[PDB]
Order: sequence, then structure tokens, then C-alpha cells
Amino acid sequence: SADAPNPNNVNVQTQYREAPVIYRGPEPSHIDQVMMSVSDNDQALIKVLL
Amino acid sequence: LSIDKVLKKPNRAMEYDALLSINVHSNNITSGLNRAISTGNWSLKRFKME
Amino acid sequence: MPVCKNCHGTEFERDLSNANNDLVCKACGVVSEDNPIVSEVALESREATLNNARRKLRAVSYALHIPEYITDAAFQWYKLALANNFVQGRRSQNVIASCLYVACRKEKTHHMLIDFSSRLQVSVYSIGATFLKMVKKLHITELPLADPSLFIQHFAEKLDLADKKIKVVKDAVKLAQRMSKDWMFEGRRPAGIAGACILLACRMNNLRRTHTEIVAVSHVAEETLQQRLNEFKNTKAAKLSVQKFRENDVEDGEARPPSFVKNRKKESGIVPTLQNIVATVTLGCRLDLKTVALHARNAEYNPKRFAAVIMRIREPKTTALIFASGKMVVTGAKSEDDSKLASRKYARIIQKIGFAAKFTDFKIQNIVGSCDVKFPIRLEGLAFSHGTFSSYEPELFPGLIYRMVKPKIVLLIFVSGKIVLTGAKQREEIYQAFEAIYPVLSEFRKMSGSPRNLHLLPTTDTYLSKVSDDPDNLEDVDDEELNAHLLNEEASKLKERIWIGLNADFLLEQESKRLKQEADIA
Amino acid sequence: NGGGKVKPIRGFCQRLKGKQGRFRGNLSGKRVDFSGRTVISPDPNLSID
DNA sequence: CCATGGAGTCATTTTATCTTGTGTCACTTACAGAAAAAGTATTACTAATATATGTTGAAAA
Ligand SMILES: [Zn+2]
Repeated sequence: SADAPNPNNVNVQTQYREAPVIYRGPEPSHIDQVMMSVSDNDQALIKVLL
Repeated sequence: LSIDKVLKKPNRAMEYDALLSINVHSNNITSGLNRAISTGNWSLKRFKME
Repeated sequence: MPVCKNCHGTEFERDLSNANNDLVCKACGVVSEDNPIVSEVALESREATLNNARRKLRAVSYALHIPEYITDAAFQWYKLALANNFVQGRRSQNVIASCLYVACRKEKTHHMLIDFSSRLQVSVYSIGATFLKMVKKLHITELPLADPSLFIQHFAEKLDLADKKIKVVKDAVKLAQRMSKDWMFEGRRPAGIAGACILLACRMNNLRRTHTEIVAVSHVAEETLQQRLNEFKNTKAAKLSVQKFRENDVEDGEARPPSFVKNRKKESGIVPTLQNIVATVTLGCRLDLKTVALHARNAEYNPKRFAAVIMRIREPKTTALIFASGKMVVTGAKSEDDSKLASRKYARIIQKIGFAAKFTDFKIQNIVGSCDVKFPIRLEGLAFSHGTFSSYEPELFPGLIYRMVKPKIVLLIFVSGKIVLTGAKQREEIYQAFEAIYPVLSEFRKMSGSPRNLHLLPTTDTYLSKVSDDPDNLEDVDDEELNAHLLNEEASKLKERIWIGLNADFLLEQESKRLKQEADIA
Repeated sequence: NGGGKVKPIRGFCQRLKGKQGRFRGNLSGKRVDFSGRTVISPDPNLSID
């Protein structure tokens, strides 16, 4: 995804570098709300809270 | 400067208001103003005072 | 990637817990590193015009509030065609437009070419033609597919009132996909059937709106629409099911586009048809078009409009052409007989009237043919399948384009089953690619067949030999009306006196430039 | 260029001149390891030192 | 030979800069107009799709 695409492809976009964000911290925490929503530009967005 | 390139080359009869071209030329007023009020820094190009 | 200095562990887990940030493999217990380093806190021929490219692009792009994203995407496409030098000799607007357009098409987002083209003087054949050409030079194939389900939302935002519209939207969709199911969806503009369903469900919404207000988003005619209204009215369970319960009937009926019904009103095994063949013939001597064209019954010479002289004849129902250099194109030929033979007839005019001009350089260029399979066809699936070899731009033009290099021909495809073919260099290519792709026809069906023989009728060289091939043999094909095909001398004088009557200003300013050739001195 | 005159141009000689950096704010002032930071609160029952 | 006067000679003033400003966190965000290359679009045609536009119009209500 980082590089310059061409319209030449076959199968695998399947390569995914994953950077799941750890919750660091000095103590336990809870998640009481999460939000799947979109801005004007029509791209998925998640803003959550602990 | 926009309507200029309209009246450069007078092929046939060009009027067609060149209005909806305000869209393409717009929103530097709008979005630029957003960027301003979010920045915290104002650039005044009339006085060159910032 | 690396591996432990000892345990030979390849799996590295980085502990961030204690805020050491130290990476170790669960196979050893030795970190391979200490304290990972981290960060802190235009003169070109091409690239200046590239700043122009984004500039004009980014400018004209989001005037439609299209995604900032997709614009960035299309820019690299402009660089792609820029590499092919597709960007050289054509109006930059048509280019920058098409560039953006391929993206949104590839991303299937709600905009329409006819919609998007409007931000200028565009006749939409301009840009559509451009986009079509960059397709000819780009192997990008199947991605730009369309349905109204996209458009209807962006339409509803212009439709005001309330949110019953949204409820109504779901109405239209089931309607829409059913109309896709009822097989009338094909061969017409997505905007038309879109606003069609939008209306029909608004009439289902018991509101008062206008075709005007509809085409306001749609940008088609009214008669356009209501031809599609009645195009629903004639259907099965049209008014019979038109009542409430949101059309619980999902059932198909038949699939019968209006196309072949026109064959009904006008009313493999079917052999394809010769339409016309493009040949050419060289005379060999450049000569005055004016003086020679002065005597003919069939002539037009107007360099103000088109340079050369127009050759046309009712017999054998042909046209051909002439050049100034002593060449000509041969046209209006359904077969090779009337082709080379009449080609020899046109030389009887000159060699009778004008200069030497033998019969030389007879060469085929294009060949045309047509056919019909007498049943409706699903074209989109073929484009969904053979779109690598196929080109379908929905309502950009109803005729579907197919691309085959073996043999090398573009194919002319239709739901009606009427199929036309040209670009062929050979009569046998007709049956080659024709019945070659017919198993694609009978292959694609919903719910005669025998090719007979691959080649039956005589070849091209046979009918070419049926004509006298010797340039010096002339009077043999003279109809004796070619004696008559020349006008008399006074017709040349007085007629020419009139044509020069207008054209002495054309030839005048011509001679005025020729006089400026004297002004070359000073 | 862009012709906006951002400001951000110097900082090689100025790199080792003032404030936080090489002059005497980073090298003479080196940032340190094996440390911690907290707030204060008494324990008289804790001995001096 | 000594005198005035001039010419160098060197103190000396008042200008017009250039540096620096206690240390610490919280997060931190080019210029316009020229000449050339060139390739493309018209500008002819047959030549067959079936939309789309229109207009009109004529007929029908
Ligand atoms: Zn290891």
C-alpha cells in the first residue's frame, strides 16, 4: 500500500503489516464506548474511549 | 485571473457565465478559513501583518 | 528478520511493559539490541507542469467535493498517461477530466461522466472520446462498472422534503434491481433508469414532483424518461402488480428488450453480411484536380471544405474517391467484383479526359459486415468476462466494443443480437472471429447453432481475379455512360464560372499569400 | 522554495549556539538515564537521610 | 636664521552594531513570453446499431 500502484494485479493484496495499538498504562482500564463512523470524505473512522 | 483564461482565446461565442468555476475557485475562503481558525495564526496579505 | 546469536530463535517479541522497550525472542532471553533509536519533534520541463497538473486537478477536482484521496489517486494516472505521452496533442481539459474519471469509475463512487463532464463547453463526445482513446492505449479493462444504486443517494440529497424519501429509496432499489431483473435496464443511461425508479417510487410516495425537477439531477430529456415510463407500462405485471405491498412479486416473466421488437414490427446458420470494403488505388501521376474535375457529371471540389474531388456513382452503387497526388480511396464496395472493376471505371474518366494515371496500388484497408442472432443477449456479463478483450461503456454508447487481435478486428456487440463487424482485412476473418466468438454468444444466455462449414463462398482473390487486373485495360469496363459521365464544355465553363464565382475569394487570398511570398523580400 | 520565507533555514552554527542543543543545553546539560520523578509527602517515622 | 603656513599625523568623538538574556514539563505542528515538435482534431466518406434531443407536428381527445 505504501508504494506506487499500477493497474496490473492478480490475487494478493493479502499482505498486511499490522500495527494494533497497545494500551500502555500503569493500571487496568475499561472500554464503555466505541464508535464506527465516517467523516465528509467517506473513509472509515473509529474513535473510542477508555 | 480565472475569467482571464476564458477571455484569452475567443473560440466561437464564450459566455456560459464561468460561474460554477467559483466552486473550483471557492473555499480557499472556506476551507482556508477553517485551517486559519484551527491554526491560531492569522496571515493578513493586505497589511502583510501576521 | 534476524535470528538469535545463540538460541537460533527467529520470533521476536518486544516488551514495552516496563518502558525499557527491549526486543527479545521467547527462544533465548537475550535482547539483540539496546535502546532502539527513534525520531523526534522547481525547474523542470515535466515537474513544473506536474505542479500545474495537481494544481488544475486539485482545483477542478474537489469543486465536486470528490474525495481528496481519489484525486491523489488520479494524479498518478495522469503521470501514467504522461509516460505514454498520451498527454501531448489534445486539450488538457479532456485529459485531466478523463484522468479523474477513471479513478472514480475504478472506485465505483457516485458521479456520472455526463454529470462530471459539465464544468465546461464539453459536448461529452469530446471527453468521452478522449477517455475512450486513453483506454485504447491503456490495458485497464473491467473495473469501470456501474449501477444506479450509487446515483440514487446523491440524487435524493437534491430531492429535499423529508426522509420518507429514504424509505422510498429502499422502494426504488427493489424496483431498480427488479428492473435490472426485468431486463430493461440495459442499453440506456444509468441516470435515466435512476430518475425513472425515483419517480415511480415518488408516485408511490403520493407526492407532486416534476420531470423537470428530475432531469435536474438526471440531465436527460423528459420524453427520454417517459419512454422508459411506458417502457415499464408495457411490461408484465406492470399495472397488474403496480398496487401496494411493495411489489411482493419478485418473479421474472420473460426478458424482452424493445430492440428485437422493432424487428417484429419491421417483419452459425445465419451467414454474416458484407457491408462495405475499404480499398485504395494509386494512379501514379499527380495532376490538377480542378481542370480534370471541370468535366464530370459526378464531381465535387471545394478545398475550402475538403481538398480533393468527390467521386460518386450510382453504378455499381459505389463512391471511391480521388486525391491530388494521383491516388484515391475505393469505397462503397460490398464485394471485390464491384470494387476493382469500378476502380477501373474511375480511371476511364481521367485516361479518357485527364492525364495518364494508370491503375496501380489496389489494396484493401477496412472491411465491414453485420449479422443478427435473433435473441436477446447479456452484454454486461461478457464485459464482466471478456472485458479484457471487450469494451462496454454503458450509455457512453450502446454498441459494445470487442477487441481481438487473432484475427485483428473490433467487434460490434448488441443485446438485440444484431452484431456488426469492421476493421477486418479479410473476408475469411468474418467467419473466423465471428463463429469463433459465437460460442461466447450461445455461451452467454439466460432462462442456428451450427457453423456449418468454416469457409464456403470463394475467397477475396477469386473476385479480385474476376476483374481485369491490367491497368492499361480500360475501355473494357467503360459503360459508354462514362462518355456521358462528363458534362459538356459550356457546363464546365459557366458552372465552373459560378463555382469560381464563390471561390475566387478562396483562390484569391491563396494568390494573396503567394504575393506575400514576394513580401518575403522586405 | 515556495517563496514564503518560513524562517527554518539556519541551525548549523546556531545548532551549537543557544537554548536547548549543543552549546550548553544538551552537552554540558546532558539528559540522564536511571532516574524517576514523583511528588512529595512526609514520613517523620522514616529516618533522616 | 627664522616665520608663517601648509601638510601630514595622530588623539578623539560620535556615531551604528550585537550579542545576550534564570532552567523544566505538557503535548506539541521560483517569473513571461518564444520558438519548436508534434500529434491530434477536422475535414471527407460508406456503414450498419439504438439511445438521446428535439421539434414539431400532426394527429388524436
Ligand atoms: Zn535468540
